[PDB]
Amino acid sequence: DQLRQEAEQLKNQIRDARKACADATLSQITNNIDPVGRIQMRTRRTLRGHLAKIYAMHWGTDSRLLVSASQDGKLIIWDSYTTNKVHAIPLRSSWVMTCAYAPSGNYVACGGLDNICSIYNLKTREGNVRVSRELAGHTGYLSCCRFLDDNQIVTSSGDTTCALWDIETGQQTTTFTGHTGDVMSLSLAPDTRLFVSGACDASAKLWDVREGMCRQTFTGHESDINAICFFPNGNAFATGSDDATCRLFDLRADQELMTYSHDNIICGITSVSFSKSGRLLLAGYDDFNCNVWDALKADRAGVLAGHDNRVSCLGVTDDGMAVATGSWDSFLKIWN
Amino acid sequence: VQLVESGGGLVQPGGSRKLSCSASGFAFSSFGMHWVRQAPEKGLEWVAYISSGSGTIYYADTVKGRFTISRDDPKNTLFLQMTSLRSEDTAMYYCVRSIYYYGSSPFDFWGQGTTLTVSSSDIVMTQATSSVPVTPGESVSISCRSSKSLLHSNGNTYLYWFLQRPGQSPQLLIYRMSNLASGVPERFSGSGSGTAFTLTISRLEAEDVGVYYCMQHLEYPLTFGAGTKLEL
Amino acid sequence: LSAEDKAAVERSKMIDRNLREDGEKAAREVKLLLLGAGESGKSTIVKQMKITGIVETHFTFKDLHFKMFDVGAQRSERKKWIHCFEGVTAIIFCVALSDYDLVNRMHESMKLFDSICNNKWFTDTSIILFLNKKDLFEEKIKKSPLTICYPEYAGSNTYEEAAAYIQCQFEDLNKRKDTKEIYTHFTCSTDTKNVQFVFDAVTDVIIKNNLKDCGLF
Amino acid sequence: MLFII
Amino acid sequence: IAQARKLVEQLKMEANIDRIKVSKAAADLMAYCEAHAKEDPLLTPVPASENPFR
Amino acid sequence: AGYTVLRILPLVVLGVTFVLGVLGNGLVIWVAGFRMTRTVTTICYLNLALADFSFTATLPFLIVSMAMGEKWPFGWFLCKLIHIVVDINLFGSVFLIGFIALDRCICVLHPVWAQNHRTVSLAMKVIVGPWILALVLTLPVFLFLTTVTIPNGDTYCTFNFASWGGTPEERLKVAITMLTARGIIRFVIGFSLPMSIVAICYGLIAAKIHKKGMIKSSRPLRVLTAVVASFFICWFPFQLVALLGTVWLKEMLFYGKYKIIDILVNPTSSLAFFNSCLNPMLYVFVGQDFRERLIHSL
Ligand SMILES: CCCCCCCCCCCCCCCC(=O)O
Repeated sequence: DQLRQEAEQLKNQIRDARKACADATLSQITNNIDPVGRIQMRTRRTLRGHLAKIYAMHWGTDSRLLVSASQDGKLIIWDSYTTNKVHAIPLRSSWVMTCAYAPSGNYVACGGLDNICSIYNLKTREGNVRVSRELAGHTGYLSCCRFLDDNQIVTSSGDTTCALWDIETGQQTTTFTGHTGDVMSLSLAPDTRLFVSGACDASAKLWDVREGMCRQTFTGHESDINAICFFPNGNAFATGSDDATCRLFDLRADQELMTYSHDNIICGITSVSFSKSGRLLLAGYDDFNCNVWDALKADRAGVLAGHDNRVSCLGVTDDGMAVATGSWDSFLKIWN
Repeated sequence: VQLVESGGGLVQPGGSRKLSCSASGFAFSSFGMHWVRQAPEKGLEWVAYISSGSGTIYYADTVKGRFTISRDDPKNTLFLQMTSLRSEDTAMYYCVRSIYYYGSSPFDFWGQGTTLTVSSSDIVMTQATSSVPVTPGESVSISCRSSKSLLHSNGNTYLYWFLQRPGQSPQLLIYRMSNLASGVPERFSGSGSGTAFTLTISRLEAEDVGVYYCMQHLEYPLTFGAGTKLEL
Repeated sequence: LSAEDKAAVERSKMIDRNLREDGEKAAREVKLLLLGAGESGKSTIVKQMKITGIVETHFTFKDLHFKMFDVGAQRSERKKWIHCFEGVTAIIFCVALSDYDLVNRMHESMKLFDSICNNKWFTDTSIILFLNKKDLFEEKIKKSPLTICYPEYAGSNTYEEAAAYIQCQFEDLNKRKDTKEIYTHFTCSTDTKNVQFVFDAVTDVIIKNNLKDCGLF
Repeated sequence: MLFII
Repeated sequence: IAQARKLVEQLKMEANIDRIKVSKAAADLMAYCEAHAKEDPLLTPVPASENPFR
Repeated sequence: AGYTVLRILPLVVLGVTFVLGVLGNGLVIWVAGFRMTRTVTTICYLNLALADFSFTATLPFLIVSMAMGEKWPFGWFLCKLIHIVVDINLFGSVFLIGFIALDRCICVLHPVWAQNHRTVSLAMKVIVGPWILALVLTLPVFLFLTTVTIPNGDTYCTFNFASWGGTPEERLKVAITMLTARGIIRFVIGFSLPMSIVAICYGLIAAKIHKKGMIKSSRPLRVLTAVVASFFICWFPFQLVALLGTVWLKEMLFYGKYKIIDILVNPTSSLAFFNSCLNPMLYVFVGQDFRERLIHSL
C-alpha cells in the first residue's frame, strides 16, 4: 500500500519539475510571425470504386501510389496521378481498420477485428498479389500498423499493448506494455528509432524500438486519443481526441505547447497529419469537413468540405504536393 | 513460371496451321500476351498482341488480316491462327507475356519458342553496328537510334533492351531505358537522351555474349533493332 | 494522347468490373450480428443454426444467404469498434433465463441490451432477442422465486407469468419505439424453429427497408 | 399520345 | 500489488530526464518551419505547370 | 359566352407545369443522378425524371401552338423533332411508372427473390425495355407527320398521308383505320397496361402490409392512394376523350359531327401534361433520403 502514495508523490514531482521549465507559451513566441491565413485547397482527383466505408489510407514513399482499405474486403493501390487502379487485393477478413504501405513499395499491410496483421507481397514473379505472412499474437483488435523497414513492422492492438514483429520469422520480438486502455494510433519518427502510441486512457506514450521501454509519458486530453502524428523534425507530435481538441506535445520539453480548439467544433477527431514544412496541421473531423490548422498560431487557416459523411483517414504526401482524405462515403479525394 | 509452345512443323505454301502456347505457373488471366517471331539468321519482329480480357487486339502489318490471335483463359492456353502461309513467314515464333500497370516490367518472360518452316509510319529503330570485338573483363557500350523522339509527355522513355544468348530465348535486361529487370546482374546499365541511346556493360563475362536488341513501345506496331552481336 | 497507359486504363476498368461484381455478391447476403453475455447461449444458438478474433458463420435458409458475426471473443472497449457494424440488417441478442439468480447476471444482460439498443449507430436496426435456457428456467423457477432478481415483481411463481414479465422488462428498454421492433422468441430444442423465426424477422426487416426507400414509410 | 388529328 | 511495483519503476525512470525549457523548443520549431517554408507546396500554390495534379 | 375561360385554362395549366416541372425534374436529375449513390430505385427515378424533363422543356413550343389555334409558327425540322420528343416522353412516363410499380411489388411480395437476384446491372439492362417500346410505338409519327400549308393561311402540323400513293379515296382509307388503330393503342398499351399494373401492384402491396400489421401511421395508405389516384385523375379524362374520338373519327372528319370532342381535347390534355409535374413530387420528394441530400446540397 506504501507504493501507492509514493507513486503519487512522484507524479507530483513530475508536475513540479516540468512546471518549472514552462517559462512561456508558444502563443507568445510566435505572436509576431506573419499569419498564413489564405489556404484554399480544391479537389483535384476523386478516386472512386470502393463500395463501403473507408478506414485507412497510406501514401507511398514515391508520393504517387496510395493504398486504401475498406469494409468490402478490398485493398486498392491507386495511381494518384491518373486515377488508375494498380491492384485490387481481396482480403480474407472484411473487417479492416488499418493499412500500411512499405517504404520500399514491395509490401502492404492490413489489419482489423480478426486480430491478425496480413503482409502482402506486391512484386512477385506471378501477376497476382499474394500474402507472405499472417502475423498472429494479439488478443485485441489491430488499430494501426506501420513499417519500420522492409523486414520489421510495428503494430498496435486493442489489448493495451503495442508490438514489434519480425516479418520473416513471424514471431514477436519486443512487447511494449504500459498502456491501461485500447491503443488507437502509432506514428514513427523520421529516424525510425522511436514511435508514439496514443491510447483510450487519454495518455500518449513515447517508446524506444530497440529497448522496448516507455521513454516518456504525456497527458492532458480529457477523453480518448484517436490519431497521432509526428512533426517532420521528429521532436514533436500532435494528437487528436474525441473532445474536439488537438494538442502539440514536445518530446524534449515533456509538456503541451498549443491547444487547437474552436467552440463551434463539438465532434471527434479521426485523423491528424502534418504538412511537409510543419506549418500546416491537417486534422480530420466528424463534422464531415477536415480542417487545416496553422501549427504555430492555433488559428484555422482553411477548411476542406468535400465529404458526404465523416472524414476517417487523412495523409500528406512525402513531397508535400497533396493531401488525400478518405471518408465513410466510399470516396477518396486528393486535395492539392 | 514457364511457357511452352506447340504447333511448329513443316507446312506447304498456301496452307493453314494453328500455333498453341500453354502457360503454367502464373496468373494467365491478368497478363497480356504477345507473339514475336525471328526469321533464321535475322532479327526479331512483332506479330500480334492480345491484352488481358481479350478487349484489345493488334496485329503487325505484314500479317494483318490473315493471322488470328485468341486466348482461352480457363485452360491457360494462347492460340495463334495462321492462314495462307507464305515463304516470308518461316521463323521461330516466340511467346512473350506482358503486364501493364504503373511500375510494371513488360516483356519480362519469353517462351522457348517453336520452329515453323514453309517450303519453297512505323518507327524505324537502327543499330549502327552489326558486331563488335569484345574480350572478357572490359566495359563495352551498344548504341541505338530512333527516327522519332521516344520521350512521351508522361516523362517515360519507352525503350526496352534485350539479350539473346546463343541457343536460348531472348531475355529482358533494361525496361523504360533506365530500370534494371529482375534477376539481371547490376553490371548492366542503360542511359539515353532524346533519340540517341546507349547500353553499358561495366564488366563482361562468358555468359554476356549474344545478340542485343532494341525495342520501342511508344506506338504500335512495335519495331525491333537489327541486332548487335558481341563475340569473344 | 496516351502511349502505354492505355493498357493500364484497360486493367483499371477490368479491376472495376471485378469489384462491382464482388460488391453485388456481398450485397446479396444478409448480415446479422450476434451479441450476448453468457457464452452458453451463444454456442447453443450458433450450433442450432445450420452449419482469436470474430467468427463468421455462413448458413443458407430458403435461398437467402446469411452472415453471422460473433464478436463475443473481442475483449476491448465496445464503443471503438461497434461502428463497423452500422449497416447490419438485424442484431441477434441472447440472454439466459437461468441466470436471473446466478452471480446480477440478468441485470448485466439488461445493461448491455440498454447500451446497444439505444446506441446512436443502431437507431433503425431491429434487435432479435432470444431467451435461452428455457428448460432450466422451468426447473429452477419452482424452487427459487423470481423475487431475488427483481424486488418489484408481484406475481405467481409460474412459468407463463415469469416468462412474460421478463420479456416485457427487456422489451421496455428501447426508448425509440417507432423506428425499431424488438422481436422476441424463446429458444426451442429444434433448430427449425429458431432458424424459421430468424428468417421471418429478417424478411420483415427487408420488407420494411424496401418500403422505407420507396417512400411508403 | 398527343391527339393531333 | 505488482502493478504498483511496475508503475513505481516506470515513473522513476521517467523522472530522470534532461528536460529543456519551453522557449528553446518554441525557437526550434519556428526555425524549422521558416527554414523549410519555401519548399512546401501546401503553404504557397505551386505554378500549374509544375503541379503534378491538373 | 364564357368559353374564353375554356381556351385560356389549358395555357395557364401548361405554363404552371413548365415552371414547376423544369424546377422539379431538374432537382430530381441533379440530386439523384449526381449527388446520390446509384441503386435500382435511383435509376428508375432518374429515368422518370429524364422523361418528364424532356416533355416539360418541349412544352413551351406546344403552348404557342395551342394559343394560335393549332397553327405551327415553326418549320418542318422543329415539327418532326418536337412531336417526336413529346411522344417518346409521354409513353416513357406512363411505361416507367408501370415499371416502378412492378419493382415495388417484386420487392414487397417476394423479398428473398429481390434480395438475391435484383441489382444495378440487371436494372440498367431492363430499363431499356420501356424506352424501346416507346420508340417502336412512335414510328407512326416519323413515317407519317408533316406540315401542310393552307392557302391564304398559316401552316398546320397534322398527319398527311398524301405521299402514300393511290386514289384520293385510298388516301382516305389509309388515314382512317390507321388513325383509329393509333387511338386504340393509345388506350390499351397507354392506359390499360399501365393502369392495370399500377393499381394491381399497389393494391397487392397494401394487402401484404395490412395482413402483416406493418401500418403504424397514415403515410402508408396516404402515398399509395396518392399515386394510384394521381395517375387515374390525370389520364382518365384524356384517354376517355381520345378513345371516344378514335371510335367516332369517321363522323368527326367527314360530317363535322360531335364537335364537343375538339374543344375538350386541349383542356383534357392539360391534366395529362400536369401528371409530369406531379410525378417528381409523389415518387421522389416523399422519400427521407432524397430530402436530406437535397437540403445538404442546397
Ligand atoms: C386489357 C387488360 C389487360 C390485362 C393485363 C394484366 C397484366 C398482369 C399484371 C400483373 C402484375 C403483378 C404480377 C404478380 C407479381 C408477383 O407475383 O409478385
